[PDB]
Amino acid sequence: GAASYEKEKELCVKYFEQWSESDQVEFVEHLISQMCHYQHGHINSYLKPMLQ
Amino acid sequence: AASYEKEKELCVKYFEQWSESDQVEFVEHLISQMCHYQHGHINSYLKPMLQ
Repeated sequence: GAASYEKEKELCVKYFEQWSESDQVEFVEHLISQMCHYQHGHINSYLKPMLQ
Repeated sequence: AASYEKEKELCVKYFEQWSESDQVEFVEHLISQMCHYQHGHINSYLKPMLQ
């Protein structure tokens, strides 16, 4: 249901917003573990400016 | 969990069917909503995984 992806994404964001700071972290790291090298590159390049 | 574990599992399932670029846009969104401290954990997890 690819026309439903925006709505899926909004629900997941909603669920995520109700979790504790550490479940949130555990979740993002799990997602990261399932992604490929190129995905890892574009999140790193997004995270890096934001650490300062 | 268990509420988090029920919901995390649903989220993971939705995620696995998104395109590689919707996956990235999504994670990037999650991160934009996080602590400087959460960011430090993510960075620490991600940096060894690069090389």
